[PDB]
Amino acid sequence: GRRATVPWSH
Amino acid sequence: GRRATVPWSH
Amino acid sequence: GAMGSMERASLIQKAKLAEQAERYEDMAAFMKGAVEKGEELSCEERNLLSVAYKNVVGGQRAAWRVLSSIEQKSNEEGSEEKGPEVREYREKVETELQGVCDTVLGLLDSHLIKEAGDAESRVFYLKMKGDYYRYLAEVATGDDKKRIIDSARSAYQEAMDISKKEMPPTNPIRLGLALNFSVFHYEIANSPEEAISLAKTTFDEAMADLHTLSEDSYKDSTLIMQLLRDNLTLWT
Amino acid sequence: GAMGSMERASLIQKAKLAEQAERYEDMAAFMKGAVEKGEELSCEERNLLSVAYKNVVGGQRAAWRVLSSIEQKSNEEGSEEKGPEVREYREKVETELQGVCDTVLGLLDSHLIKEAGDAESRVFYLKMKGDYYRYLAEVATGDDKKRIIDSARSAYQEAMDISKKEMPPTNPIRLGLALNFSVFHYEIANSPEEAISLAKTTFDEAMADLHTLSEDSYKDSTLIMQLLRDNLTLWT
Ligand SMILES: [Mg+2]
Ligand SMILES: [Mg+2]
Ligand SMILES: [Mg+2]
Ligand SMILES: [Mg+2]
Ligand SMILES: [Mg+2]
Ligand SMILES: [Mg+2]
Ligand SMILES: [Mg+2]
Ligand SMILES: [Mg+2]
Repeated sequence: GRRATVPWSH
Repeated sequence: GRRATVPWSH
Repeated sequence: GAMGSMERASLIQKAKLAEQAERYEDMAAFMKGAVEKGEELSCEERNLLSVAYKNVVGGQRAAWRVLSSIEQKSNEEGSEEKGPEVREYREKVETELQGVCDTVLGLLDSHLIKEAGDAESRVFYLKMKGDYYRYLAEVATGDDKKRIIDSARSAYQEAMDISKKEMPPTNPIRLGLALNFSVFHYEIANSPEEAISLAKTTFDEAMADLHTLSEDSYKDSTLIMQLLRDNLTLWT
Repeated sequence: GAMGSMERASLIQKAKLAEQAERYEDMAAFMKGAVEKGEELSCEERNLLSVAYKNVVGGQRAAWRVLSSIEQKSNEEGSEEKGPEVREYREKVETELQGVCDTVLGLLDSHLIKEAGDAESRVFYLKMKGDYYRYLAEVATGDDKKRIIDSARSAYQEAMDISKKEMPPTNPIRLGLALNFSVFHYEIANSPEEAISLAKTTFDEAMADLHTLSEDSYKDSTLIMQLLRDNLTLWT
């Protein structure tokens, strides 16, 4: 499992 | 299920 | 062409790297560069060309279907007018798709088909010609629609005639040609009975020839035979 | 710009259609056109911009990692020399990736950040600036590597300072900023302890504020909190 990052605010 | 078509020979 | 300065072997190597990286636009550009070197393509190289362009046009076709569905819903009674944007953007995707089809057809006409003398190469390229005219037919609505459909049919028919004379009924190229020409009959030519007949006859003749094959050839042929069966199950 | 003749509202409409069609390059081009109209972006429009470019650069980053892995294997003892092609193609993908990052950073600098006065917009854009410097840092190997890393850090830090002063600990923008800055610490800045501390403190402070939220806000916040927990589980 690759670590998580996000692009969205919600 | 969408009908099947192929691009490759093998 | 932008690939004119790169070695043929380097273009092939980079096409394989692009495939591994899931960079199918790059893959197709590399393979177009390789074709334009003017030499015939090996079996592996023909499959790189086909896989690359199929992935490119497959994304465009899926996008076109999404946009076409939205456009049709906007043209139902009770739908609010939203302006020209849906049509414009569907047309943009459509024009890009047609350009890719024209590029592939251009490579086949200049000069892959005319130099292809062995049955395996000639059938492969004629199947491709039928496929890319079929993709043009999926989006065609005007004065040339019938001629586009007939161009697909004629290419498929010549490929079928060669494949039946020169290849065993289990040959994977022959099987995939029949699969695709059957889909052409079903959903382009409005001939579902011809589509079903072709798929059934192709499956049954392949079944009878499986006993002649090695384990690895058997695996190749039965995989495509299962796709014929899948379509028959969907259609009956 | 090629989008200069299209209405702002039409660009936004087409960005949403492109998203539905999974045409993320088009989506990003439409949103760049909308930004270049010069007006501030609403919350929804900021998220369209972020989603579009993240999908574009995400494909490039995944491809770069595939090619970089192949290139490293070719540089092991016992690997056969295959020529310059792997390096050249990795460099091609890398240059395209850097160009997309520079495009996003350019939009932020001209002039999204300077006009963003509300905490939600300013934090959003500063997080984006940190993210796109972070993507540049992932591929950087030269004299500017340290300055690229510090540019990401500085943008994230300003966003963190604003978010802690002006937003509740459950705010989804604040949570996603912390998630990404924690990953920056772990894998860019070689500071796994800072990464773990940040993720844990962010999770715990959000947990304590969940009681203030509606059901729908609770769902938004707990989703990102689960990503913080997922990273902590991976890292401990
Ligand atoms: Mg040469
Ligand atoms: Mg048209
Ligand atoms: Mg020949
Ligand atoms: Mg023969
Ligand atoms: Mg206007
Ligand atoms: Mg470089
Ligand atoms: Mg303002
Ligand atoms: Mg506040």
